[PDB]
Amino acid sequence: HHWGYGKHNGPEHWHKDFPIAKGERQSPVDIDTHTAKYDPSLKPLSVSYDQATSLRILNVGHAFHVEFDDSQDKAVLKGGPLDGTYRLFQFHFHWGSLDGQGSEHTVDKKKYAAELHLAHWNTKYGDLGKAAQQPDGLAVLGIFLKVGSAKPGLQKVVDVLDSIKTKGKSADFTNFDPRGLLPESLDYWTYPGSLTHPPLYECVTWIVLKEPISVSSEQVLKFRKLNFNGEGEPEELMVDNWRPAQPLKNRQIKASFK
Ligand SMILES: NS(=O)(=O)c1c(F)c(F)c(S(=O)(=O)CCO)c(NCc2ccccc2)c1F
Ligand SMILES: NS(=O)(=O)c1c(F)c(F)c(S(=O)(=O)CCO)c(NCc2ccccc2)c1F
Ligand SMILES: [Zn+2]
Repeated sequence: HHWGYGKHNGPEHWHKDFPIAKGERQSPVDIDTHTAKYDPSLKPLSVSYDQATSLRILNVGHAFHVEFDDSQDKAVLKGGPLDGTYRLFQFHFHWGSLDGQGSEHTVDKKKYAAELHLAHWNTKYGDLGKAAQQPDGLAVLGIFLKVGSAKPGLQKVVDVLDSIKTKGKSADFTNFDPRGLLPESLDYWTYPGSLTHPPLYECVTWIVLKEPISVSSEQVLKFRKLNFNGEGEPEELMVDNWRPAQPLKNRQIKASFK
């Protein structure tokens, strides 16, 4: 009776196994755009993905993960709110059963169809596992997805999903360039938060881009054909794998623009 997204194990239940669910810096949050304050001291984010080396795509049960080589300093995220160098190691998405829901963060209560998370660990902690135990160990770049025109750079992800339909399946996924998932602008909001699902560690600097990307209905529809279950178990479509917005508590959201 493991955690998930259903009635019987979803977000309202997680605090029993993971009490930090009720912590002081949980994610996601609603981004109140009128209250987020431009911070002229923030830097223009540096997203350097030219040398990224994707490895594999894995159905982890609650999502799929695209994993990268994080054994040498390749793709990194720096600048903005960050002190030091964060190494890209994985991306994944959250999405809905319907185009009108799926994002974790919201913008003035608006929900997007999906949200892309590019996860990076702070190289000063040596490993991902070490980093995850630090309040500045991770930086996650969040990008909203709206349904409209297709995103060319997403299609290779969509097309491999039939090969990893069920929990525990993996496929080779080399030579994928995550630069094809980024919007034109790097304007962002930032705040201190957490992993958005168990174990909910309070280890993340969130950087949420203002500009969504456009994906087609057919692209998101293929995400909704994935399965939460393993092969040979009853089929449960992998949809609505988002945590709702959590209390902001003692935090300020800071804007890089305007
Ligand atoms: N796909 S991913 O690269 O984000 C990932 C996970 F999703 C994940 F769940 C884990 S896990 O080991 O915490 C639990 C397995 O479901 C690791 N672990 C990587 C790691 C651990 C210690 C030191 C360095 C890396 C992990 F790397
Ligand atoms: N949605 S999120 O970006 O905050 C997030 C999680 F919420 C999260 F729980 C994980 S996880 O691997 O701990 C559980 C399975 O997804 C990762 N994956 C990246 C990561 C891996 C290890 C430690 C910290 C983050 C993760 F990226
Ligand atoms: Zn996520």
